[PDB]
Amino acid sequence: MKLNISYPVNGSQKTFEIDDEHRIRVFFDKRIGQEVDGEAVGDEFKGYVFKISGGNDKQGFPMKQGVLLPTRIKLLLTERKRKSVRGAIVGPDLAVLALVIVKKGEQELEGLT
RNA sequence: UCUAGAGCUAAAAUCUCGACCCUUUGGAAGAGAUGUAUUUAUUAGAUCAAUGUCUUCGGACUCU
Repeated sequence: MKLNISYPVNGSQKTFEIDDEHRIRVFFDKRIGQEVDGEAVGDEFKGYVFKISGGNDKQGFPMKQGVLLPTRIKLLLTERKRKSVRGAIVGPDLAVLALVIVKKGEQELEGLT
């Protein structure tokens, strides 16, 4: 999946296509708000600290903050209707995984920092 | 007309009382007294004048 990475200290943001399953496996069953080191994910991510922020799945249904259940469910959403809601928890059926940098480590990213 | 995360833009015045002073347009010291809505309970929401009448011509009487 893709990592929509933003760096708000400079304000810039950039997506990275990640196809290797060893890289994505660190993010599995992790939740929005949790602190994630991508140094296991990648050697260029050495010392980085990431927080999961949001994203979508392969059908557009977003992860909503702290609902539960990493499958998809249907909720009474805001004069209130019902739509389908993909859960808060990262699974392999995510098309993307948007996150945010918390602590910076050693190496640099040209289009990001 | 689906969505994600990021950085921005106390004082008041009026009411009554008036010590008084002053004769004219009269004028005043100080003595006090007063929230709006809402809610329940409590509170308020016999007489006088004569023209009647009597009289002793001074006045008395409210029976009509």
